[PDB]
Amino acid sequence: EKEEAIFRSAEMALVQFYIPQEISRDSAYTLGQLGLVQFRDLNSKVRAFQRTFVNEIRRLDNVERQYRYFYSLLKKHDIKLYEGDTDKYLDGSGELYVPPSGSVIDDYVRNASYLEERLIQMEDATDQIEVQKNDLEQYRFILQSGDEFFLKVNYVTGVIARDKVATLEQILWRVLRGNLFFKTVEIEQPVYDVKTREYKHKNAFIVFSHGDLIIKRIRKIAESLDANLYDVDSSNEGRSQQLAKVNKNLSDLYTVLKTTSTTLESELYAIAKELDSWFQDVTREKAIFEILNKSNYDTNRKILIAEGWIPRDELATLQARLGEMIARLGIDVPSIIQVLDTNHTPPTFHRTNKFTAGFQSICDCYGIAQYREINAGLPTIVTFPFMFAIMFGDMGHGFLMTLAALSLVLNEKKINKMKRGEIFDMAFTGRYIILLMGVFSMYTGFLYNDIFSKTMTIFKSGWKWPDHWKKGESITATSVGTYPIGLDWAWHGTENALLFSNSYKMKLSILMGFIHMTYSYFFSLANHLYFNSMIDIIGNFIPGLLFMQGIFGYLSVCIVYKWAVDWVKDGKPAPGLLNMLINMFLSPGTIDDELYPHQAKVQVFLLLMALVCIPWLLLVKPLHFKFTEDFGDIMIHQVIHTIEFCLNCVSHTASYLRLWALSLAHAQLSSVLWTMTIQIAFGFRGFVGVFMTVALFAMWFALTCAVLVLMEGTSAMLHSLRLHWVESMSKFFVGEGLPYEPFAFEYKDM
Amino acid sequence: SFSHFLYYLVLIVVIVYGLYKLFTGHGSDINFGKFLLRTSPYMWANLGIALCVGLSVVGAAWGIFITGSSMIGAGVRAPRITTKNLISIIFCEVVAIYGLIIAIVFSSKLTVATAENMYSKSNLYTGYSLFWAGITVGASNLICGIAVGITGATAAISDAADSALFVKILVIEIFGSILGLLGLIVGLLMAGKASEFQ
Amino acid sequence: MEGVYFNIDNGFIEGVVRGYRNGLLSNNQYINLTQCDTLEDLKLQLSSTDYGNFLSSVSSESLTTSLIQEYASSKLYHEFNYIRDQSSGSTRKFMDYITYGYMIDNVALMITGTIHDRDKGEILQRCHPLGWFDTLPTLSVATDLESLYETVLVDTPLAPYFKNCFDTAEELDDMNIEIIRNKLYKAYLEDFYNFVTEEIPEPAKECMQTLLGFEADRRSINIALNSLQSSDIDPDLKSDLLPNIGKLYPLATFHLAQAQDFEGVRAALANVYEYRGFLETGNLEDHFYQLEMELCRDAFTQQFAISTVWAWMKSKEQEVRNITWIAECIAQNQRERINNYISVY
Amino acid sequence: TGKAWCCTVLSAFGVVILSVIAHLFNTNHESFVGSINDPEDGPAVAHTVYLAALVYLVFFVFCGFQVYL
Repeated sequence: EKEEAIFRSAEMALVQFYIPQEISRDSAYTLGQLGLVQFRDLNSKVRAFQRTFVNEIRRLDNVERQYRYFYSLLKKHDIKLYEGDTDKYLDGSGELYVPPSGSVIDDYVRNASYLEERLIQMEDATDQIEVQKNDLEQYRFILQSGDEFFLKVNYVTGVIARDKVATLEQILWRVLRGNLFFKTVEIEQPVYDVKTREYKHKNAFIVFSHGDLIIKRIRKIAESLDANLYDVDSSNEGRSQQLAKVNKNLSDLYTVLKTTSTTLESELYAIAKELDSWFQDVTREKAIFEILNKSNYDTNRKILIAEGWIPRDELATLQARLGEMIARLGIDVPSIIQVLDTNHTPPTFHRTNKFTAGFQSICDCYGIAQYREINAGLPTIVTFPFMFAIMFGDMGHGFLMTLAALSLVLNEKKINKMKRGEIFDMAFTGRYIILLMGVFSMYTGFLYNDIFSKTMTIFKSGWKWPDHWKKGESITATSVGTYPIGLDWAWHGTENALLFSNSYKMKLSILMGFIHMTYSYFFSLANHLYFNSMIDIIGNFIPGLLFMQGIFGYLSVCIVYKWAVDWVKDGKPAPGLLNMLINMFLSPGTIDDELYPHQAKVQVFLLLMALVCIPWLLLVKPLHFKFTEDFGDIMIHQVIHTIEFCLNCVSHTASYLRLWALSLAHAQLSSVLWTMTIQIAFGFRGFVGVFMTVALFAMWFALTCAVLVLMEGTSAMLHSLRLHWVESMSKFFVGEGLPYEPFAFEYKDM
Repeated sequence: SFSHFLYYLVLIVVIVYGLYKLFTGHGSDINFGKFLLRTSPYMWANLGIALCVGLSVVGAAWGIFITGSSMIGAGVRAPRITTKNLISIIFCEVVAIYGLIIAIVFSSKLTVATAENMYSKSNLYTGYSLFWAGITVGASNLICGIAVGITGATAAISDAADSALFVKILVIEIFGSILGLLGLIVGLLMAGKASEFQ
Repeated sequence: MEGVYFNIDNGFIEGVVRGYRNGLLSNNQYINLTQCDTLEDLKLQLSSTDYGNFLSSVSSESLTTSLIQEYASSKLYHEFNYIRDQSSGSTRKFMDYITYGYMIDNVALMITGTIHDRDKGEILQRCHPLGWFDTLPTLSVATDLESLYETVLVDTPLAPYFKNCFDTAEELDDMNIEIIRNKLYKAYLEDFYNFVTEEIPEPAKECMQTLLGFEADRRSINIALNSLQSSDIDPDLKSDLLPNIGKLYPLATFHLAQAQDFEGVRAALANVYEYRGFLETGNLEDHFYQLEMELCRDAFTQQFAISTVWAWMKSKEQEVRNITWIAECIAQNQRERINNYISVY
Repeated sequence: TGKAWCCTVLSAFGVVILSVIAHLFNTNHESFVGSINDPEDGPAVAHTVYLAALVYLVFFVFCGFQVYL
């Protein structure tokens, strides 16, 4: 039965194919249709041009060039390429289909060569006509100008690019020593320069002079720029006669252009209806030879040897399908496939469904896991959106984001088919992430007791106010109980609210951060026991565990303990944990306020334990290796690892404060936004009160969606992502894995 | 150059003013000591806290853009570096966390002093303590952030060439990151004995 | 120090350019290239390298050594223009200064190519594209430096450099253009060196001063050797062709100006250590390219210095020369010289 | 047409949130009238808000056709 592989990579097997040459082509096609095998390159020593199937590839490469050329012409003349059905062959199903024959492929080769020789001839013949058309129409334009254009051979005239006319008159002014008489007239629309495959604005121009040498120099200057020079009679009758002569010539020319043009399009439309179908077949024919190039060829027995990785549990279907091929051909092939055992690293492969695929991508994006290593995916499914929810805590914003995600989830069958821009495709790909990202946000928003910056009075408060007071008189509440779920709503609007909630959220962030880190660190043990790497248990895991648990685990215990003791009832001074933490390092054995009996005696023990773990972590593994330049490499590696580890414990546990920081900033922004927009509307009364309420809600809601839900939300999301890549995965993730990427056919886009 | 002319002009003015007070016998008027006694201690404390987070953030921001621009430039040909080198950004960002943490610790001491006790020995001590401690943490984080950022740029551009170089050069980066942590430790020591404003 | 401010504008440039440096062909890749049987194999081998698909549009029978040179060069120029387009300020000035040298050569090519009567259509295809300026083809109009200056060149960035050209004869021939071409290079390098000394920070300043120094020395020695083909020339005229910024200046340049035979030139260089081996042994042309690559290789060891742009340009220019030399040997079926490609990496 | 979806979704929340706010005002809930800085008379502001809720309802039902057709 098929195994689920999400907790660790799927098991892989190495198989060796003995393919007799006579069915090399057919067998390669079937394996491509299965889409399971990933091949090793057995010819890695050989120069690129010496691999055995080089010339076969060259033929198909040349056809591919020609198909690229055809597609260019389709776009030049703006003809839609027809669309083939993506599913006409298969969709990862492993379904067998019959490959094209050799004669069919040779027919593609012949036809593609034939079509290029025709199109390259017809296309150029058409461009030759277009050049004459553009030339005459420019000439026609000048003749159509009024005689006042000529008022001030007596002159030189032509057409020049709009970009350069300013340079022309600058040059001519010097050449003629300021005697320049010069006129310029616009052409109202771009002119087409087919050799440049662009169109440009242009100007008609004329220059006056009598000297022969001067006229000749002016011509050479203008022709050195991209101008075209035209000859025009001085008399209005001459212009009229020449305009008529041109008009006849130009009017005739459209006949030749039209007949050639429609012939050319008739050629293209035949290709446009089938070019995609051709392209898919040729590229797949090209592809299989790129696979066969990786096999090792036994010229004596005429056998191709190919090595490939395959999932362990799907050997059965691989065996069956090649059996179907042998049955179809009717050849007594001797055991085409053989399983193998070698000291090579197999590829990493995780099976996923539509729900898990989004979360797995976020882990693979950082780096591919080592073979059979603990997958970072499963822990990420919950802890990624949840760490987000701790920051993005607000029931209103959580609800709005849930609706957005839920709509994408419900409509997914329609959204899946339509094409998407990547700014929208990422959202759809992550739809199940955002759904949990919203649901957990609603939960944490309830514990913070905050909806759109307002508290919820769901239960009886644990704080009781005085019996009486007057307007503007300061009061203090009396404790009468503990609120059952979340923050007590009595804190709302309270003048010292922040002094409480900051103590709450800061301690929350440290506790959640430490628990998250120590949890994922224990995956390190799960790797070492699986690989039977006993040396790492003694060398790395235990010393690291004692080191961090002995400092920041101890701090976590103290934080929880201080909440359990009733200090005011005992009359004892409540100790400052932060000062206590510092003093146990900088002045061990001395205490200001005791959190519990024998405080000093145990703390000095913890300090000594932490110190002893450093050399233990640093030395034991390298020494074990020497006892059995490798030792030098092992030693220099290990010492750096210790400095990273010991330093990271401080940086990482400190870095988790961002869980508090982004929550506080998010809350205070929301309350100010409410105070400045909707809170204002309640002042007004009457009709203006109605209009202001209508208007200011629209302002409030629009800003809430844009700034808070979308911008501040995504910023909170990416911070929680960084906490996973660095703070968490660095403690159990090795990486450097070879990604599983099998040989499989797909639809080429062109 | 105008700026250096201004510097010399200020220097000349200060010297001439000093000599004028000195030669006329009133040289005791300048009296830096009295200035330190009469200025309110809340000024020194708040400048210490504000510049602590302020200069620390400048350090992190300055480092990030040096590394970030290099990562984006080198990443055009080799996108693989973009995720692995995020460690370099982290080593820059963390010095802002150190500055933030000190801002939390120092904020706890800004109580309101009784008027009759305003300029007493202990209150002045806390005023000076938080000022120099804040400057120390801030400036050292500013120096650390830039040094790490420069190192990170060379690391990213090396990784794009050969992956084996990255782990070798990161050793220089962690060496750089220690400077900010030592700054934090001295900061907590300088502010250790300072009492709350009584 | 250098790294504190450099990345405010040049961070993206430095990163991308070094991406190109990581693509320079190594010696092992050259060795593989030399063992191709035909140009069609050379295309397939090059496709493995950073060059990739750059010839993918070329038919089998269209492959020729001239075409490979054109396509390999065109790849470099587009990359250069991209790097320039993404730059600003002092860096933009520096990259423009790199182009001036090429358009100076285009000017001399344009004039000589029209003193002999052949039309501009051929010449523009022989011009170097980094040296384009919109009025360049207008230089085909006349055969007189005074006319060419007043009508065209006054508008170009090259205008300041003609201060010593107008003293020449009223009629232009190959010799007179070659005098003009070198006189322009003298002022160009001396102007470029001053700009580097003033407006480029360390360590690029010291590194760039070294690279331009070698460039000036190479021109000086080449000018001296070429002058020996003439029957005689005034030493005080030769002294106006030698640039002042080099390592040879002033002592060796003075002796080079007064040299009248190969032994005189050889004696003139023998007192300068860095070049003492150049004339005694082997091909002089290759020695300069050898030293040029080593100076470029040193420049790459810096960082946060804009000199990497110069090192990348001159380095990859040599790569094209290596590719074409190998391609020619393949196309002509003669291979005894094939290993004479020159490469530091 | 796209412009209809923007208005209908916005007005949908404009009905709910405003109506709930009006109800808390009309019941003199501490979170809305508790402070000396809140408006003095719940039902008066509640009546003012209720009118705004009705306004959004008109937009909501009208745009319902625009997305439906």
